Amino acid sequence: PKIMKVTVKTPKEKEEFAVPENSSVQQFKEEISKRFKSHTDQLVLIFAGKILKDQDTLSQHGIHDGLTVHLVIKTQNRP
Repeated sequence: PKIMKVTVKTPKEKEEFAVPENSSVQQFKEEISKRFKSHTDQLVLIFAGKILKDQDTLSQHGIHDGLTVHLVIKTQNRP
């Protein structure tokens, strides 16, 4: 079993994290925040046309290995 590689497309760049498809949005955006040097509150994930909240899990939206989430970062001071 390989670990699930989730690509995150941001205004800044494009990254890819490794999660055991158990990491929901509340766990996943923490991995984003430390890497992009952003606050988790400044991170809003979007997929299927709707915003992924902490009640949302990436895996439930069909975001598995090779899929990409659309992130919008609102730090301003991290361009």
